[PDB]
Parts: sequence; C-alpha cells; structure tokens
Amino acid sequence: ISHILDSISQNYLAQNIARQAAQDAKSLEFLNQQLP
Amino acid sequence: LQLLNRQQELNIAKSSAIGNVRIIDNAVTDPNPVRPKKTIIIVIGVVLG
Repeated sequence: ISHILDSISQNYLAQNIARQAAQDAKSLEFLNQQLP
Repeated sequence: LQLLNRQQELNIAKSSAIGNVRIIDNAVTDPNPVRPKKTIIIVIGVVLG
C-alpha cells in the first residue's frame, strides 16, 4: 500500500507539471510541424 | 512587418486550440447494472407480504 500511494503521488505530480507546460508544449509541437 | 508578426501570433493562437474544456476521463461502462436493484426489490416484496 505504501508503494501504491507513492506511485499515485508520483503520477499526479508528474501529470501536473505536464499540464502547466501543456499549452506551450502543443504550441511548440505545431511550430515544429510548421517550420519551413 | 508589425502586422505580419501580429498575423503570425494570430495564426499560432488559432492552431493552439486546447482551451477551456478538457476531457479528463473518456466514458466507460460499469459492468454491474444499476437497475433493477435486486436485493432491495426482494426485501420490499417480503416486507410487503
């Protein structure tokens, strides 16, 4: 159970920072697809 | 040049669509039917009898 709770915390933490950069990440993704 | 740079900012703002709405969980189905609730039906039947 301690391992499971640690995994939950790690996954949620990693998810949150991904969402913070998500708007920029897609914009960078589109520019990479848009660079001539 | 100023309008062209502004145009590109409006182009990137158009394509970066992700906005106010986000789908956290796509729909899934609970395999146990929610109706009829058999146990409560049987209890009500016995009590009514």
